[PDB]
Amino acid sequence: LFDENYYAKAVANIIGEVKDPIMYKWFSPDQIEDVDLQMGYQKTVKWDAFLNANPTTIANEVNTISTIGFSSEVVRLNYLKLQYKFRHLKQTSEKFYTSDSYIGDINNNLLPFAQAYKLASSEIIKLINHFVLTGTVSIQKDGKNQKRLLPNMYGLLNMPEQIKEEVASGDKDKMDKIFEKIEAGLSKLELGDEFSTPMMVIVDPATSLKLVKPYACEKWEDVLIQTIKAINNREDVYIETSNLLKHKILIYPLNSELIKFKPSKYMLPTPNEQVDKDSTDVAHSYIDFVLGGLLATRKTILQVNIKQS
Amino acid sequence: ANPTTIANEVNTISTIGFSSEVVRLNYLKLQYKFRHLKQD
Amino acid sequence: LFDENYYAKAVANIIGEVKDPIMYKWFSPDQIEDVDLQMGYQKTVKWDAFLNANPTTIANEVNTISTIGFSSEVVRLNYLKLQYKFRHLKQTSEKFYTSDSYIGDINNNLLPFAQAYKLASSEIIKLINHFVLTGTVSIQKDGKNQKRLLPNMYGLLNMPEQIKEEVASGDKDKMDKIFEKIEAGLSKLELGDEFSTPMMVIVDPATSLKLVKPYAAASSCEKWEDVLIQTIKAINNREDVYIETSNLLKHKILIYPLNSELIKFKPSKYMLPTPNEQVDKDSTDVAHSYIDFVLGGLLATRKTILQVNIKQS
Amino acid sequence: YSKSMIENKVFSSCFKSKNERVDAYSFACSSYTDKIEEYLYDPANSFPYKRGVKLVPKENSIYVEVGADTDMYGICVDVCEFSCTAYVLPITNNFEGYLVTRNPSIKIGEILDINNNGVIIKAGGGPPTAINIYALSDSFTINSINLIKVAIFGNRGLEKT
Amino acid sequence: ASLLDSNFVPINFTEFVQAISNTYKQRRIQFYENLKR
Repeated sequence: LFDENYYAKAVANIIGEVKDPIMYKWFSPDQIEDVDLQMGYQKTVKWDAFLNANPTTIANEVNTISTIGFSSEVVRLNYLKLQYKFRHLKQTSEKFYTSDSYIGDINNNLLPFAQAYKLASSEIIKLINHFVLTGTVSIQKDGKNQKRLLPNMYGLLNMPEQIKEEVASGDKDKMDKIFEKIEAGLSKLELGDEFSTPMMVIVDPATSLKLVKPYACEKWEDVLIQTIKAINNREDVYIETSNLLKHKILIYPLNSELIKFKPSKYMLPTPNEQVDKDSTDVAHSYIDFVLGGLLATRKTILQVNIKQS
Repeated sequence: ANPTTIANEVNTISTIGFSSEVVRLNYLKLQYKFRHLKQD
Repeated sequence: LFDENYYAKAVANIIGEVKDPIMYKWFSPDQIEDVDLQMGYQKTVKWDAFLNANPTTIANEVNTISTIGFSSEVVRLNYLKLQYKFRHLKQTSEKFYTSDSYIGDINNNLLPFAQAYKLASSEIIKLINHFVLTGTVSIQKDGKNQKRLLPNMYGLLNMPEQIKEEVASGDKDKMDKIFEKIEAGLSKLELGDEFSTPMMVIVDPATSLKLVKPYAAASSCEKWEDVLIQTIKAINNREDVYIETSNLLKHKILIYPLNSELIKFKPSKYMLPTPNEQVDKDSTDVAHSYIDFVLGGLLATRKTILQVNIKQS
Repeated sequence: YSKSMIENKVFSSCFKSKNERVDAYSFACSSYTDKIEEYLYDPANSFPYKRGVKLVPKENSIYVEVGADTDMYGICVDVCEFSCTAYVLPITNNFEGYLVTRNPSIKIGEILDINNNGVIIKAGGGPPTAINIYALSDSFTINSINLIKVAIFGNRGLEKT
Repeated sequence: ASLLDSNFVPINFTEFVQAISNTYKQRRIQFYENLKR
């Protein structure tokens, strides 16, 4: 194949220069499990068992023994396929644009296929990270012109049936009120018997700036970490800052029994076999990716929104 | 038409046409009759 | 590749049946040098030296010696890539249009790819020769609707800063007046230190016909051609003079030396027609192919070309 | 002016809103089977990049010059300044991309018209519009030139007001 | 690396184009060798 497909050869040679997604830092290694599906829906069945009555004492002769029952639950997850197109120079034409220490037309903004693919893959990975964190797809700073998505396709921030807290615009600068709301959300959190697990908190830069303020020689961050350690059996508590969030705080455990990411094994950018060609030196190529696959149990994510108006 | 300058992206290009001519040559048969003496 | 590209195989098989361009006869073998470029610009630097003072006599002990300076000039040339498209018959469809005497659809003007490519290449070679000789690209006998070209792209007929002479309309048949103008131009020529070189003159068919008349009372054993040759030898240090007839010219006489140090041709290595890899295909029996060619790359020193135009109007 | 427009002492400083560049790729959504043509343009009269152009057959070649919607041949999507060649998408083809406008305050969904300078303006100026142009985004200023995302799909049956 | 040599077998279109250019150059050289003004 590499003897015929120069583009496949170049993709294989330069695939290693694309940096890893930053979304991996928000999940434990056991929480992610790839699936085999490009577009469609997949039904996941979770089994459980329960005790019908007290156990039976084995003594002398007896035939009536207590029983153990079983239950099942079905969850449907939707996956979406998306594509992008980019222009690039042609392999037989690169030699006429190989300049000193660089290749490509500075005037025409044309790049070799390898560099163009690397840049496009980086941008698509950034978009995928934004979707995973937020659950919405947009290319504007205002977050408008959102692409409408299918149901059962949720992110961490917009997952339903979770704990949602709101801080009023009049209290947007009162860290005491913010922490009171955080404590209320943590109290409403329900982890059951899986409480012994590390916890992850994601905050916006403004909240990060507010956190390092003195507590009202102790810090608000320290108080928050102690409060979370009170509920998570004093396991590890990780704090992360993301520019993709705005006046939002996300708190959730890193336990694979509560929140699981089952992405498609084609989620990350993948080249397409089709390449547009003509008589000129400009060609077009396509990159595919897949979105969707976050599953969470009810009432296991705390989402605090600080209203600005 | 004039040739097309290949720069950036373009798919509308001047063409070169062809024509076929059929050459035909006509041959005609003609006859005369003349009188003479049988074998003044 | 030939096991996969029938078009490439046919082009390789039939490329040898295309005749050489006629522009090769207007330059010496040393005057032409290929360059590796398709579209863009290329710079050429020429170095010169000069003496600053009289030489220093070496005797006993001397520390101060006369110096020799240097100077340079830069010349920029432009090249342009052009393409043509032509329709033909699909390779697998030739058997259904084969005839007892030929192959192709006469009623629809469809040819095999080999013949179509040969004809298109011949036409493009003619166009390239016309551009090289005249410096303009057009498909009309009127010479209008010219394709706009890049700067620093000139031909032998439109090269700036040369010697231009104009024979008036009333003297369009006076060979004596034509020779007067030619002598004036030859006197105005400035070959510098490279004058001892062969010369080349290109004339239209009408002027060539006029040049074979006896020299004028008419004189015997000498022709106007011989008089012109002697006149050119008077300035080229009695070197060779060549005369050529080109139907592309019209009432024009072009005189220039065949010396690489004065006039050079640095064409792109892809200047002559070259097939393109892309071939349009569909469910029908008609396919399309593309041919590329590069124009540009004539360099000449100033005041070394004589162009005499005989006016008709 | 030009598209590329220069040595810098320092480099210029998320993925969102990085397309707001004068030399950005004009087609927001491209498609094979889109017809693109090449023409010459006047190098001293008007710069046709990202403007509506008209065909002017001159005595030496057919040029493209910035024109109004009444006599519009297409949209100039790219220019090669080295050869002074303009690339035109004919009006018979759809377009969805960024074009030059003169009004710095245009909202989304508004009806638009191309003026004599090949510039997007509000359709309420008074001239009867003959093309279907709609604003897909608010106009943004690059510091100064104003651009806007528009969708152009064919001619309008009856001229509006 | 020329089309004149029947032993030459091109591998790809770039080599084919280079062979065409070399063939053109060789034909020009041969013409100048055989030319007699």
